[PDB]
Amino acid sequence: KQRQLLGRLQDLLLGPKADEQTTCEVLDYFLRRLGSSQVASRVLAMKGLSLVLSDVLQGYQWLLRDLPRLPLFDSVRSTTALALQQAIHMETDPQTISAYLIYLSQHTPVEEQAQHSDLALDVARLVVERSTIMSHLFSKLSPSAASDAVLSALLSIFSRYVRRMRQSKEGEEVYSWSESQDQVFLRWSSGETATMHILVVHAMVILLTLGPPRADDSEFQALLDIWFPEEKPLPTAFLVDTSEEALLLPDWLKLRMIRSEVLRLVDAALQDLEPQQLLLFVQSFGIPVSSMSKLLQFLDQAVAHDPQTLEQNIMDKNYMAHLVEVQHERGASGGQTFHSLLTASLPPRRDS
Amino acid sequence: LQFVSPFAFEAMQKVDVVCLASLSDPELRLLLPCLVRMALCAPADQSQSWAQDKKLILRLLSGVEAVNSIVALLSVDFHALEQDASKEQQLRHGLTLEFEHSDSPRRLRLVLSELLAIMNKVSESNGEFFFKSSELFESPVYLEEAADVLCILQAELPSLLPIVDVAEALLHVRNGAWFLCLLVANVPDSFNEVCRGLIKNGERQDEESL
Amino acid sequence: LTQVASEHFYFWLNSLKEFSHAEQCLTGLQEENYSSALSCIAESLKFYHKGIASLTAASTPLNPLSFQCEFVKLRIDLLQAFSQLICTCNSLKTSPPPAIALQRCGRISNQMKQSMEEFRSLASRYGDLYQASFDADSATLRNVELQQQSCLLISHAIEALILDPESASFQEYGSTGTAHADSEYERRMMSVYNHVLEEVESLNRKYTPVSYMHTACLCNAIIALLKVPLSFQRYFFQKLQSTSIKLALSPPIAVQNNQ
Repeated sequence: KQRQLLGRLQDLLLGPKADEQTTCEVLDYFLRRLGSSQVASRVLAMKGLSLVLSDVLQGYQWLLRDLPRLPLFDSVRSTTALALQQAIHMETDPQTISAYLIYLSQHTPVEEQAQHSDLALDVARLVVERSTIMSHLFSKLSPSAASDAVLSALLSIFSRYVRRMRQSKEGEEVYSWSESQDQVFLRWSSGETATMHILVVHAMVILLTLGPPRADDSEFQALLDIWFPEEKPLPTAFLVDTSEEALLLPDWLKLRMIRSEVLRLVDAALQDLEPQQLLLFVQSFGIPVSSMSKLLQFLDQAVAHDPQTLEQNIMDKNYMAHLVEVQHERGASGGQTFHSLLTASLPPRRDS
Repeated sequence: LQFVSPFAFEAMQKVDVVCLASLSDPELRLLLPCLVRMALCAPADQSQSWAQDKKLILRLLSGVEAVNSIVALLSVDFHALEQDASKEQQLRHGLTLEFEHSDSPRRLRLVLSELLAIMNKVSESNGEFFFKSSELFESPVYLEEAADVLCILQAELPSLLPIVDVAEALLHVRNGAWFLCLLVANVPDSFNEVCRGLIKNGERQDEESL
Repeated sequence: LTQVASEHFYFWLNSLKEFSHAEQCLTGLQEENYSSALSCIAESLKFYHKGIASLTAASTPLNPLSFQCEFVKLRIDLLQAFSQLICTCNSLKTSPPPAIALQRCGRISNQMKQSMEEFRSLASRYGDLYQASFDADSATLRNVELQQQSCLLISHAIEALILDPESASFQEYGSTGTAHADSEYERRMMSVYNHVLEEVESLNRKYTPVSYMHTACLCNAIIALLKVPLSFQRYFFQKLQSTSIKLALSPPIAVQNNQ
């Protein structure tokens, strides 16, 4: 019974008989289950959608080629985009996330500023809040063509978003009763201006940390130069509510971006680092050897500059001494002066 | 899907660190909780040989990022968690979305509550093949890999949970055999006791029951 | 193996071959190496399990190999106990104490409790084998007594080093070494017993109850006991003084409760 009814519906939708009311009602009767927390509900909804609709990524053509080729696609495109933006945080499979990201990149409602801002916000929530899925999408163990494609898509989305914000004129009505207090006015060193969400900034810098895509790097290089120019002051933003120094690079984000192999990012981040943050960073793990060497070099510079304050900020010098010792054993350069300071309050002990 | 290689388990039983350094990265990720608990904790032995071994272990595990999250899980005070678990147990006498949005102590609390609930359900019942009492062990690592590491930490720090009852409970989990394997791998001395505990349930083949 | 013609004799010869191989595996031990010690113990357990499978295949109603089966079972269980004890000595450094916390090393304390229970049960089972082996000669009884004494030595070492050194008011100081040993194996077993006992006394109070020295001395004692080769005796191969009881009686049965 169910199969025959589904087959009859297939003909009623794929043919010219399809209209706004029937298609919208049928889609809404299944789109609502996508955002449902029940995993089985969303799986069944997606499978039914695939059944209704019907080399690289041959098993995902139902979303790339079949679904867009719908006469009423433009009518429900905003609804589809909104539904995917709500379900992007509920759904968990990395490949499905990849397919959603590619569809959003290809089929963005670019014409409306509000829709672009909302899509950027949701993608930033994905990048920041969801880290394990982020690890899956760009797994260094098994890099794949899909990973490079979604990385390029995210770079394209963020690049076009910042390019659209560049077009904004001064004195416009963009300054209004913003629904989010997190909106921050960003001013570049070269006199450019734009208003941005700090979460989107965090997402943009995190995307850079993943390294350059193997296929295309023009977008990556362009974004990197826009955000991190060489031998020039970096862009700074001030909170519109209070005109105070916005924390554009929190400690966790800085720690994350040291891990990135890009030398420019880590060199920019290391500049003007306080002793407590420096100690917190060298306490962390997973940092590459060259970055570890640069951390030790900055530690040596801090010791040469202001050694007395560094002593007061150390909770326990034993762990730090052991850490610098094992890093030296690893082959990291620098830290000899810091190690000497740590060994000052560590007299010789019993042998064996 | 991956399982800890037998060579790695034998290495941890023999507590020799050179071959552990020679071991590959995914196996290190599988055995990561026990390695993290090894260093950056109390010396226990207070012997210089174990000090050198701990130095080698710290050198080995420095080249991976998940240990940051593991240390974050370790920093949480366990007295409050102990009291909460005991109070919940006495009182009794989406999950993955919350897991992603929870910090270390809330993650410990929720997963420990779920594990205690499943343990109590197994103990109260006659073990009549409780197929799946939870849905927080799905294929993405947010419910699989971090969850398993967290479960290993829970089996370690709040020691009130005996390894045998956790082992009995894990059988009823949908993908619990892998969790059992890695948990026994992270506690090498527990192999024969968990085997004894599991073997003492079910006389015949149960007519090939689930 | 090829010369034999029957079934049970073939399985018996195969089992003896496997036990000999398992014991030749024991000769690979060297002092202070514990990883290789555990490896050799595991390999010997594998060969012993194959051998005991073959042996229990050899049992028949005519001359059922009761003593051999029980002796091999107790040898396997003793080796398994040594393997678990080595695993716990490694767990001292493999499973550091919880931050919640001589109950600080809770897991090690519980594991040593289990090890003491297992060795006490092993000693009791060796005593049961001794009592059951009435037909056996003096040499076989002395060998089984030596095995039970090894089990009791490990148990007492566990107790004194870990569970309660305060309760260890041992009067071991005496003429133990002056005993007249009737065999090289017996003499070596008594010598290692004396050495381990005097080693335990020196560590009675010199360290904290879960010190690394305690486990070091304990596993040193384990490898020292395992260094000497197991010696079989007469009753394992040749059985004499075969005596049994028919035990008839006057009896699926019922009777009035009043009567």
